[PDB]
Amino acid sequence: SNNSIAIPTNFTISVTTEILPVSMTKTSVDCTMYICGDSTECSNLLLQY
Amino acid sequence: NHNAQALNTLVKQLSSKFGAISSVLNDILSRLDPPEAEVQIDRLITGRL
Repeated sequence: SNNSIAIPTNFTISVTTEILPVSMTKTSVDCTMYICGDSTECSNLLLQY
Repeated sequence: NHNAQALNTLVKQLSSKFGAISSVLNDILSRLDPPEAEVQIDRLITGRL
C-alpha cells in the first residue's frame, strides 16, 4: 500500500550449519609398479613410450 | 615454469619411438616400403596425437 509498513516486534536467534570440503585424499602412484609389476620386459617396453 | 615444463615434454615425446622402428619419419620413409612404413607411421601418429 502507499502508506503501510510492517515492523517486527520480536526476534529469533537461529543457528545454521554449512558444510564445506577443504581437502581430498593425497595419492601417489608408482607408474612402473602399477603398469608392469615385477616384470623386467614390461619395464623395458615402457621405457620406449 | 609450468608452461615451460609442458612444452619441454611435448618436445621430448618427439624423440619417443612408441614402438616404431625409429622416432624420425624421414628415416622410416627412406628405409622401408610404403606398406610397412604405414604401420610405423601409424604408431608414431597415435603416440603423438
